[PDB]
Amino acid sequence: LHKEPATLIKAIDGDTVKLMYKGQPMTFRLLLVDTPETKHPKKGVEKYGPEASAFTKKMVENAKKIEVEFDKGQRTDKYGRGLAYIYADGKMVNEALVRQGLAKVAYVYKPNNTHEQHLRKAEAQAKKEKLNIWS
Repeated sequence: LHKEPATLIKAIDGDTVKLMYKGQPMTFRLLLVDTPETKHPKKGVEKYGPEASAFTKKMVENAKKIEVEFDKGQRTDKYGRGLAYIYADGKMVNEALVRQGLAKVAYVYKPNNTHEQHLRKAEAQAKKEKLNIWS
């Protein structure tokens, strides 16, 4: 896998950011993580949703460089969203959220699981430290 550059357009929720990618606006869903959301009606705004949302937003808005990294599998979901690992100045946002107890590793669909291990190790640590979602 390789990282490609992108530009922030708007952060939309903990798990979704709109980016300019190869000159087109595109919504990206963050691969392998489930965050409490401020959207959807089966929850609406959930517990730690505003927090997970603020974290994603601050982390991409304050970055110098955003890069996206597609996995080996399909690169869009059924809603037209890009499926990817997103990096703010070198740090993977999906991992940051999980390490902070602000997301859980989602159900995994092979073969889009290259960083699964990496993320699961972060989640175990956030559980052990009892942060946020695990507190």
